[PDB]
Amino acid sequence: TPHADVLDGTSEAREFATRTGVSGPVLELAAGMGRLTFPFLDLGWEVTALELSTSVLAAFRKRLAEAPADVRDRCTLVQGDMSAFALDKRFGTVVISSGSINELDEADRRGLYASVREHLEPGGKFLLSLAMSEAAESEPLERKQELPRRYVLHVRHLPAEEIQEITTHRRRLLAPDQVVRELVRSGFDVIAQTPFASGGAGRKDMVLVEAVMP
Amino acid sequence: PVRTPHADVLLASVVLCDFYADGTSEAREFATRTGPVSGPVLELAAGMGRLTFPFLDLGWEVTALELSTSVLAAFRKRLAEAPADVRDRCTLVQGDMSAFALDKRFGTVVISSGSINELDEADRRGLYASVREHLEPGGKFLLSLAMSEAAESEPLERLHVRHLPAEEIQEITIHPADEDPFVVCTHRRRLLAPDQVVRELVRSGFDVIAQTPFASGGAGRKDMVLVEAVMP
Repeated sequence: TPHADVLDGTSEAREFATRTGVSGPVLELAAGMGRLTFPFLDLGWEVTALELSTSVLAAFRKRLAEAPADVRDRCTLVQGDMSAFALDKRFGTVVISSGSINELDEADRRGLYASVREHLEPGGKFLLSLAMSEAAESEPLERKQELPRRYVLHVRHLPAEEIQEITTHRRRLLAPDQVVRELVRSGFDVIAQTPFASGGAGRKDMVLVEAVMP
Repeated sequence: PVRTPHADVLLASVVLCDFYADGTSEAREFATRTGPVSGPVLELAAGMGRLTFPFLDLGWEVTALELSTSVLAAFRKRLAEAPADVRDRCTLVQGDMSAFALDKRFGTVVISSGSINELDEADRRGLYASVREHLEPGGKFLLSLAMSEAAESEPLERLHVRHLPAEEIQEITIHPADEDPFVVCTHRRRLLAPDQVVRELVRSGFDVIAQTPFASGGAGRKDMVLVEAVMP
């Protein structure tokens, strides 16, 4: 990097619950060590938590052992891949967090959408949270050109993907509008996009997306 | 087709359609950055020769690779109306820029902004690997890449945090200035930040040895970058 050469999930979980209103289990994709799962469990939800890593699942399992029996009993841990999974069970609600979807490239996101399709019951809901950068939230500047019959050309540049760079690590930052376009492209109907503040106060910096299958 | 905010307002106050040779300054930049040229040049996704004919005008032997049979036919028609010396130096080949294989290697391989931007991430990977396999030792891969205002600007730094441009969508709405029939043409296409393609080239094993911004209209704002890449 140019500089180096010179040198809590509660609020997010509540937002999912707002756009849920839940009979039966919820499938949470790439649940990690339960940063959102534990909040979900405190809402009385029955959660099937899918996580790829053996090491992360150990941490999740340990934290569940420290939880009360009533909480632990409502969580089912399953080892598996968010971009390619098969549980043979369908679900009323399927959930994925911003950090998780942003770990997937273009092809793997298609894998994700298709996998979700196979795990949604009729009329089921696919819910996503998506980090929204300053560039993603702003209205694109439209630029005019008069050119010869005379025509007017209007040009806009819509955000699609950025890189979040820290000082060394880069991470993918997708525009919520980009993921929405992909969801439509994969067959889903996106019925709601709700901006919210990830920490529960201040500027809105995330979008909660509701997608359903026609 | 694409139903842009401005198009919607236009059609309300007034037909919607999707929108779908003068890259002289662009071809010039390719020539400037190449240096030499000692040997044949491979031009990927040459279309109808928007750059190929300028290249042939510089004396180059060019192998022009193009996917579409109809575009190739129209290229052949243009090549048949060119003088024998020009025609004899151009070799047309049907192929896919994201996965091609020829019985030839080249000292220079070139691709235009419009063409690489038609490829998704996985297909760009296929492009980068294919190009490697077709470069002679010391050969160079030259790319032009359109550069948006957001791509050109220094990212706003807010531990240090930056948000780097990677990909945008270029949206155009074209209509007559008069305001029957009133046709409003729209289109959406991929626009990669030049620095994103550079990062991908490096990841694929290339050394990016120069990036030179330039104006595609030979004048005005520099709206394009000429990237030079070689194998280590």
